[PDB]
Amino acid sequence: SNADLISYFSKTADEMEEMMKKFEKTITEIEAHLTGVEAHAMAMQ
Amino acid sequence: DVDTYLSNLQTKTTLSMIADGLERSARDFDAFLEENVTLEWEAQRKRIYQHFG
Repeated sequence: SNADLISYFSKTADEMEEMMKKFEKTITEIEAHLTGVEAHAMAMQ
Repeated sequence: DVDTYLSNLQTKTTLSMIADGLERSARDFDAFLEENVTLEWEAQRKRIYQHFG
């Protein structure tokens, strides 16, 4: 069964590999959003 | 109170928000002048109404 768990670990890896991309996406969004927050406050002031 | 303050907070310099007071004043002055000139037209018409009798 030692040859079986390899797929499992590589699977967890493959899964997380995109979760990181999600993190990047959300980060980029957060940047893009707060950049707007600045403007909103910049108008509000 | 602090919870709502942090929830409705924006990431930006504070000295820029207070500055908006200048813009707001520049936008209020217009309406204030319009009220001056309307209460003035009113006053004038009133004095004419007291001149004719």
